[PDB]
Amino acid sequence: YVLTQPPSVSVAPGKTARITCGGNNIANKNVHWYQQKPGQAPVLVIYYDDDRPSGIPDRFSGSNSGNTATLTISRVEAGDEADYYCQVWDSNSDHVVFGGGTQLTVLGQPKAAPSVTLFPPSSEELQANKATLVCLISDFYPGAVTVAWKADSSPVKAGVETTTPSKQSNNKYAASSYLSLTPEQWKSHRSYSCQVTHEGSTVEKTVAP
Amino acid sequence: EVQLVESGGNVVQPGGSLRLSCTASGFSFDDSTMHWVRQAPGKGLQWVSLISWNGGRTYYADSVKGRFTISRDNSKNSLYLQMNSLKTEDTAFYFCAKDKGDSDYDYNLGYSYFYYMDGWGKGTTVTVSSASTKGPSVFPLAPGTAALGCLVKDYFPEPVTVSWNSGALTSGVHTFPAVLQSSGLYSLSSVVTVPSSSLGTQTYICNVNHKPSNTKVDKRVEPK
Repeated sequence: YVLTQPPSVSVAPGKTARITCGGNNIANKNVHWYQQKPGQAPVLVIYYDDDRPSGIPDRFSGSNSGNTATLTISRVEAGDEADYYCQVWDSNSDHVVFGGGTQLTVLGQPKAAPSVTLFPPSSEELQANKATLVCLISDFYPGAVTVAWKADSSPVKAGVETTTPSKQSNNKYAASSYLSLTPEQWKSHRSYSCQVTHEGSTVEKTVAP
Repeated sequence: EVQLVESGGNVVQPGGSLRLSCTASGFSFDDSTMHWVRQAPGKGLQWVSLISWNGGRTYYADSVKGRFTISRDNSKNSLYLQMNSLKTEDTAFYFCAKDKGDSDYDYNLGYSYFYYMDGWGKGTTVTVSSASTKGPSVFPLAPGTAALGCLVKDYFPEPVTVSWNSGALTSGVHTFPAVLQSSGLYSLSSVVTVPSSSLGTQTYICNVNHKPSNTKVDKRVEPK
């Protein structure tokens, strides 16, 4: 049995938020929703479709119909940011089934643009017969980027890594992206370029041997 | 009032085994079914298995079948999970959950149970890799502002900490998450943005500390 959830949603402090969790004749199933904040342990917010534990604010509510059950949060606050999972129990395969999850992003900051800084293979690392290009994207909002490396126009995927946005000290976001080459490969090409995409924009820096 | 303190997990090699424990307290352990759920680093929750208040019914997630085994000892407030023929895939966080047991009982219509977890623990970490503990190589990332830092690459396992001028410099410092190589080794970075006018008059030293190896590297970062 499959439970399809949306990656993320965004709302403003005040407006309400919807979250979709749907599967064939899901009404036959008792849906349950869990709130897992970064680090801590998950928490039941809504079970048995509508029923709600004490301690959970009236700002929570459940629905279930056709091929989609929904979770609604109103008067959204700041401390409401987290990941939300819908869960049900299957009977024809004795399975408990979870969903992909959804990030709730409460906008309380004026969205900003990235700051890319591209480091080239250090003097030492090369003497070690190694080569690592380090891209550094910082001070952006909200935390959602898209990096892509290219060598002389032609795209490059083989041998890349990238971290996930993490909230800095000034609450803004930041990320990392490493490309690993052999000194031979670093010499052949004439230039390598780190390309970041943030909500349409495409800030780019480039370094050459 | 309610508590759930998992324990037992460590670093295991592909093929090895491990047995996790779960201490309950704050409620009648005997009147509740228990759950094992895992969650890969930054990934979604996944259901492993469950066990009824006695043992009358226990199911395994399709993937962990033939390799994992669940068990409990109501007299000791404890839940158990044995993990054999381990795989790198099985690496993740692990939680023991509590379920009321709710159900509708019919003797001639059929028994139908309902499963929802209303009590979670913080969990214990499981790492499955064929790498051997190792210290990190620390290369210098040198530069109205400018950014410089360290490139702590190739180490195992987590974690590694970083600082500057012995924790003296904090403003503008941001230590990053660790990425995972295709070799099974970790790597990361530590950038510190500073006024590009006060260079040549102030030193910047990257203090690294990988404790599962007792290593401590100190790099000074200067302009090129």
